[PDB]
Amino acid sequence: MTHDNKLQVEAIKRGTVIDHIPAQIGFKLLSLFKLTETDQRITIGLNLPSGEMGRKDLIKIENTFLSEDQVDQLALYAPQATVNRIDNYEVVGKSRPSLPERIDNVLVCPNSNCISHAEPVSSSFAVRKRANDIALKCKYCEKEFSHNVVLAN
Amino acid sequence: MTHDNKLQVEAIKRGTVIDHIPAQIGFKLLSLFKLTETDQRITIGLNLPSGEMGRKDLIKIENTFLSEDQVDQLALYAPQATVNRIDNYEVVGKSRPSLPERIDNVLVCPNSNCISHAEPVSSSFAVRKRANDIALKCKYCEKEFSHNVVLAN
Amino acid sequence: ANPLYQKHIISINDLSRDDLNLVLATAAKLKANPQPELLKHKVIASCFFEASTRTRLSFETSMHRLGASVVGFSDSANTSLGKKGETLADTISVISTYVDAIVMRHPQEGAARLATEFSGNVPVLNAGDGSNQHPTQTLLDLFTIQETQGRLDNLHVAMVGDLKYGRTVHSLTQALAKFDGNRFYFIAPDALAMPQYILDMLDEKGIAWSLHSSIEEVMAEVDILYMTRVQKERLDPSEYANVKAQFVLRASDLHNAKANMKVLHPLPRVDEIATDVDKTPHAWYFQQAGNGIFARQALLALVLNRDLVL
Amino acid sequence: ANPLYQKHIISINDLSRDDLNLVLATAAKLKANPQPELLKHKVIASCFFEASTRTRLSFETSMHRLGASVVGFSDSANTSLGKKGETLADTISVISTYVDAIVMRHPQEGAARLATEFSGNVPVLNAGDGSNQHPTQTLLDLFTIQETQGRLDNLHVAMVGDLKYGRTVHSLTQALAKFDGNRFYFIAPDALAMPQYILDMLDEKGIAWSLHSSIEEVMAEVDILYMTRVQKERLDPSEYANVKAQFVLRASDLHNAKANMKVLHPLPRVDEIATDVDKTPHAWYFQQAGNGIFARQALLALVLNRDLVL
Amino acid sequence: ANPLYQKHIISINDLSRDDLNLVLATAAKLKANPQPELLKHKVIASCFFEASTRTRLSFETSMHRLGASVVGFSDSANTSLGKKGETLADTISVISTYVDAIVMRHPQEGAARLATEFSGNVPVLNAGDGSNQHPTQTLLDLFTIQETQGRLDNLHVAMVGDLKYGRTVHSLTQALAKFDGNRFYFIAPDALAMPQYILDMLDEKGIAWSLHSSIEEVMAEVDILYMTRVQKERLDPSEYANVKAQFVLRASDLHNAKANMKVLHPLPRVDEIATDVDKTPHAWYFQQAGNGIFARQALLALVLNRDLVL
Ligand SMILES: NC(=O)C[C@H](NC(=O)CP(=O)(O)O)C(=O)O
Ligand SMILES: NC(=O)C[C@H](NC(=O)CP(=O)(O)O)C(=O)O
Ligand SMILES: NC(=O)C[C@H](NC(=O)CP(=O)(O)O)C(=O)O
Ligand SMILES: [Zn+2]
Ligand SMILES: [Zn+2]
Repeated sequence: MTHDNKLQVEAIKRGTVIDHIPAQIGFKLLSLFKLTETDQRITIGLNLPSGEMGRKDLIKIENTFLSEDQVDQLALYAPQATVNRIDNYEVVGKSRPSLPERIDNVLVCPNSNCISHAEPVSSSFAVRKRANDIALKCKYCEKEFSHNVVLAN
Repeated sequence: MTHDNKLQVEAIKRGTVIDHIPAQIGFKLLSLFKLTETDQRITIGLNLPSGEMGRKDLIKIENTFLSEDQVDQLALYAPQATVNRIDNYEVVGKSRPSLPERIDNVLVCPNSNCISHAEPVSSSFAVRKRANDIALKCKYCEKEFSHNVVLAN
Repeated sequence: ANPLYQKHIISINDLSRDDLNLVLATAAKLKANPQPELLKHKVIASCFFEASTRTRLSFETSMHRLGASVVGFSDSANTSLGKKGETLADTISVISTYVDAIVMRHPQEGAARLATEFSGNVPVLNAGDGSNQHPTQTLLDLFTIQETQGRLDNLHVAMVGDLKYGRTVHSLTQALAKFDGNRFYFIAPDALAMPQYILDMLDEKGIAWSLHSSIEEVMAEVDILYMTRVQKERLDPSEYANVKAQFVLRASDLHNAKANMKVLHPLPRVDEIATDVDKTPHAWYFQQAGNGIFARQALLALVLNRDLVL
Repeated sequence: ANPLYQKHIISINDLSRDDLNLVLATAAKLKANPQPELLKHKVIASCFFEASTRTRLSFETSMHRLGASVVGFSDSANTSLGKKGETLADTISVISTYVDAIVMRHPQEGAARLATEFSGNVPVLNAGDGSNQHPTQTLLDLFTIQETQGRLDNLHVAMVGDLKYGRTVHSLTQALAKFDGNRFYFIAPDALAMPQYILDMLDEKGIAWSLHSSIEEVMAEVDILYMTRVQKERLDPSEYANVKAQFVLRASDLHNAKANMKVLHPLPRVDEIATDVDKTPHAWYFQQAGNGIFARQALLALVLNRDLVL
Repeated sequence: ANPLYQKHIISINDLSRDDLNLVLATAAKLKANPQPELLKHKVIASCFFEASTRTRLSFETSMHRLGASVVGFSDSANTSLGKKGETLADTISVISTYVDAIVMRHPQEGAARLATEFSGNVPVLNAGDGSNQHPTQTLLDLFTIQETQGRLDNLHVAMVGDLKYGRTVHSLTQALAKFDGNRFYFIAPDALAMPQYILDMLDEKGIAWSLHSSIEEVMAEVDILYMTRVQKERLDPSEYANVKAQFVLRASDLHNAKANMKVLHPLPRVDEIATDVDKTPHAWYFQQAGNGIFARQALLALVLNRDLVL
């Protein structure tokens, strides 16, 4: 078991620690992940120094663990982020978000004429790393978009 | 100065610390008053014990100072909270939020036929202690509603 | 400089018993000794974004009675706000650079308040904003209640009809509550009840008020019977049950009416007041409408002219 | 059971060259050997929420030629989804308890796919969903090309008009790209260019395609000249500069055309194809439309019959 | 008799540098020493067949400021030309027998010119005819440019927005081209470009002008930034792509702006000018609107009064 590396050090017994989250994104995760909904000890660091990574955000939730698809959803929101499963203090499961094949529910098809809007169905797109950015195709209208344009709910 | 549970964090040089925030309120405060919208370091503690209270939240903003009025703005959510002005790592001033006489910009009048919705003006309500909780009267349409229902944009 | 010189007249809530009396006193003075050139060289905008017969016509007639000129519109459909998508704010910012005062009626609540924030030194007079306030109505109303009762205090007053949306009663109630010992009777469908902010205001002043289901139930002890029109244009489809007049005063309902008793109505009336009431000695809504001339000349004289009229 | 038995027909992108060929081989047989009682005792639902002439009528006729019954609507205005506010989902949920298959055309993209999620064991056939897919269009287009050319490989195909909102070329391009050595020529206004997800598909397959702003540029090498109508009903106002057909085919533009070339058009045509083209040996849109009967008979039989042997 | 006495004011093309200066000089004189009875006994028609807030209201306010009476309409819908099918010519022939001058705004280009041919000795003042000319706008504009720049020559001026349909820029450009060494920058979508007859006119005068894609690209060297509204009501469906404001001046775009630099807009503005620009020291479109009072009083004084004001 260790303490930390950067200036401010922390320590939790069991839970998840999302580190290396890009600036101005951490708070976005608290929202669209309803992480704040829990009643477990939570710790957030916004605009913390990452050394050569400029600044980062960092979240800590006591006795809580994220669904793979949130790291799968994390792949589109913070690919450089690092989700660490912590137990009896200090890691035991340090993973890195992998680009998925598909995303469900959380996304909204930018195509305004997509039946997915008007009707009671859960969204679903297919993830495909293209030139340099990510592209995702709708399960319904079959249109493909830059994950940059889709991230506008 | 701070708390102990294996030498805890939260130790800034200059800025403001919102201590004794009701549980489940610190997230909304960060949402309402758009506090994360800044490059200044921010450390947040959610769901931590206090004894005086069951559990409480804590928000610490760096190089950021709140006016006596900005402090009162919290009276509607964290009435029994304390705002410590920190400079040189030392708390140079402590204040308690007082019921403000008006809430601006933040909320949105529930009256659909109010002119505040259509036009280029900031929302505004007079804060009335309608014994039984807060009553809000819109500067524009002049109709008053209970704090509980006057949503925020 | 008289108390009201260059002041906005947006809500009775901002006026004190003193201001109201100042307007009525001036009104009486002007009615007795008209001052045809008092406001000569003045140009006033008459901007009605919503329908109106007495409020716009009487306001304009008053302006001419005092020697002022008028510019404006009775419908926003042909303004730039109507065909070019201009904000109300921008509309006010430009008009306030042309006229000496702006009289405006608008479909939204708070539009008059809004305009004062973009009109610079040009005063704004509220001819009615949505279902909120109707200041100059309350003034002519007060002028009328005094003219017939001889006082504005210690009166029993019943307000009938749509009290939720009637900007008329909203302002009038608050205006009378600033006077001593008036009793209030509210007769309205449960859906169009007098708003909470008015009741609370009364409670706070120790003013006595009660709710009733029938007119006659209080006919024997009312000094002023204020009838109002159901504001169809403001109702929401889920209130369309109350569109039809629920309380219809008829000539045969005034049998046990106090001699002094008078029927008032801001107008227009649909069927809430049968026409057989028109010739009874209690009907006074037309006299009331005409008094709107003395009250509106009074306010204008006080807002645009510095010295207190003699 | 044949590979298509009980399968949904939503998008070409879900079918293989073998499936396409199966449909085409059956169509060829049914056209030469009619099976009037192949779908006896079957009831198919024809549901159009969007205008149609060829697709619907050919589909319905195909059902009768096979001996099935048809039930449905060519307009949703009188369904409960039109008057009572019912979801498309629920509409599909109940109709799927009555019929053996559902043929549907809808204004929004993805309606055919969403339907399959509510039809249980009832196959859904996509007669066109928004500007996305038009599978049966492609099936008949392919049947026509194969008949006039004798091959679906190494062809020189030009698609003209509105390639963006054209569900017809979206499905056709994807289909022909399942074959070998086809070269594509795209002639369309900048604002209505062939979508990028089709081009990326062409690149991934290593197929040749190129943009041209003139028909005359490709007239000499094309085996199939597929003209299309500007999808006026789908254009966003910011694209109303494109409503009028940019490329208009006249009989005089066919001088350099290969003798075997055929001009195809999903139809209807507005002004993109002058009537003087109808008399030339190249005009083939009407014979094409007729092939819709054989193509759709084929699909309906393959999806509703476990085994077909003729 | 001053140069403009009893003259039609239809197009800046018919006005010389001298006339423009005469109007502005008079404007300055009247602003300093108002003449309340100068036009007493005059009756002027205010005939707006199209929407307007500042042009009609300021024009009328000016008329009253000088002691004249006004008659007219702000909407042709209730005129005989509106409900009985009367020609514009016949409309003018009768009105010219009642008034001393006719101010009119019309949806068609050349209507003002038309009216001068049926108005006999009664002068016609163009409050704007379609997307052609807007003479009195250019006048107030010039009054404003001088008030803030101190001169009307040797200025760098950028005109942004819809230049094809803006009658505002059409007149203003020609007006400034009559002055020495003004530089012109036109920033507009390619579809709403400044018309050829204006460019040719400039070329002929040796006036320097250039086209640009971004505002800031010339922000450092402009003395007057003239923003304009996209004339939605004049566009043809094939131009509906340009409906949305393409160039949106924001408070943060004025960082490297010349100190003297001023933002002007004939108004109304949609979103081409963020409201955060309103309080910067560069915003002057509201001051500009108010100057429309001094410029319109000036023109009226020159057209209806024989002697040159002192
Ligand atoms: N309209 C009414 O029923 C009451 C009141 N009426 C008036 O002011 C008379 P008008 O509509 O100006 O002719 C109002 O506008 O609120
Ligand atoms: N409408 C077209 O231009 C192409 C294609 N047309 C058809 O299917 C012919 P129909 O509208 O069924 O008569 C379509 O609907 O997508
Ligand atoms: N309307 C505009 O965008 C420019 C110019 N605007 C005006 O003259 C002001 P208004 O339409 O009379 O209020 C015009 O009418 O051409
Ligand atoms: Zn979609
Ligand atoms: Zn309000």
